[PDB]
Amino acid sequence: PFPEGKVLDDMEGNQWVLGKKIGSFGLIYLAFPTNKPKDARHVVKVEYQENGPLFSELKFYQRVAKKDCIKKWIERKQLDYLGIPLFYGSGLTEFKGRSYRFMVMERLGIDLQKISNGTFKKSTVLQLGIRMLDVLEYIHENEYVHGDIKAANLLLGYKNPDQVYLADYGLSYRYCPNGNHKQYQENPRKGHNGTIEFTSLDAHKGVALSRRSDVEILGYCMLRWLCGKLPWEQNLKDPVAVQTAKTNLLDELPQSVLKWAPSGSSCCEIAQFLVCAHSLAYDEKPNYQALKKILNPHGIPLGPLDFS
Ligand SMILES: Nc1ncc(-c2ccc(S(N)(=O)=O)cc2)cc1-c1cc(F)c(O)c(F)c1
Repeated sequence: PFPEGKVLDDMEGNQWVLGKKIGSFGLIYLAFPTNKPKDARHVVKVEYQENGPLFSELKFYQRVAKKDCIKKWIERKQLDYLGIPLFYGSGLTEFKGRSYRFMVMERLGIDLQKISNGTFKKSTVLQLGIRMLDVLEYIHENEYVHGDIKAANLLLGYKNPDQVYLADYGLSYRYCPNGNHKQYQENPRKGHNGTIEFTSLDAHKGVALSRRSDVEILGYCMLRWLCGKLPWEQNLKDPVAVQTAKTNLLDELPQSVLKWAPSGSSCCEIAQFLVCAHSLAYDEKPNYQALKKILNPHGIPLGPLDFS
């Protein structure tokens, strides 16, 4: 890999020093700015090899993760925070005989899969959804969809673990380049992509991801976080079976969702959400404010995330 203490030059002038390799479509290191540098509050993602998939993810961060754009959006929407990892820059570095691409990103805490089976308090499941909706509205406005929401790609902040961040934009897609929404085409060859437990129906058919697909995956997530299981989990080996089960579930809403819930818990809000989500056309803009009203109907403001 790359040795500790290596100095990297971003394309905005800045210099960064590598830290410990904290695991790994690219390698992840802790990062320190040389200027006004204690504990690492930055992270570096470095390309695995020549001509890799970093480009996709790199493009997204450069295009939409800039702090300027975010701070402006937060003011316009009156939001407390927006769960996108801050992007500090990217550049080129030479290891051995060739150049490599690296990203510099805000440091984050632990992911949700590690925290909790995977069952959280209902209050928490709903808040996670509401937070994810804000992130989705913003990225969707910027012509991009995530495509892989799951517990593993939601991370708490390092400095503030009260706040949560959607991570891992590798499988992200530009659905609306330059205001031109993609056409609908089913492709069996480019089919069943993403995490099978939560991938959208459009993904099962090889249709290019559009905004609704993100909303659908979130609904699946929230159901799994609340119930601890999904109907299709028994037969993940057959992706087609999974598509069938997802179709069935949505075809028979809301009882299908309601029946799934374990005694003593309710999936009422989640069932409505999937109802609202499954109503959408391929090119339709989700009603983010209605979806958020669904997950927090009373209108009491959100409290701190609870992982007790
Ligand atoms: N921004 C981040 N901050 C912290 C970690 C991290 C924390 C703890 C641990 S660990 N094993 O618990 O020590 C490992 C990694 C990872 C990312 C991150 C890496 C990527 F490659 C992404 O694409 C991405 F969106 C996010």
